[PDB]
Amino acid sequence: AEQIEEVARTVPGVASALAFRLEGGRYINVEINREKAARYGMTVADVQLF
Amino acid sequence: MNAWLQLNTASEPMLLIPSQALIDTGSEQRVITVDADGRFVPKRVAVFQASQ
Repeated sequence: AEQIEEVARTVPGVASALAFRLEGGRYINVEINREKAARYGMTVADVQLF
Repeated sequence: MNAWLQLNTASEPMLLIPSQALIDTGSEQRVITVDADGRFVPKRVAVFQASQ
């Protein structure tokens, strides 16, 4: 779409993308370390409960 | 019997702003400044640590 918008404003008619309308969500990612968790005996699922 | 110990620790002297002030998008750290005239101008900062 990004690269199509580039070839969109180069042909009779106005244009606009969409990849930007569909953004802005904010996140806090808990990325479990399997090796770290394993040490304490916890499995991916166990950590996820908290 | 149980006992709860709350700890307070002094840190390195740093620039201090409220947490509601810091906007974090996981790539840029910004805060909206209120310029002299009243002109809201965003500025990029570098976070250290936070609490309280």
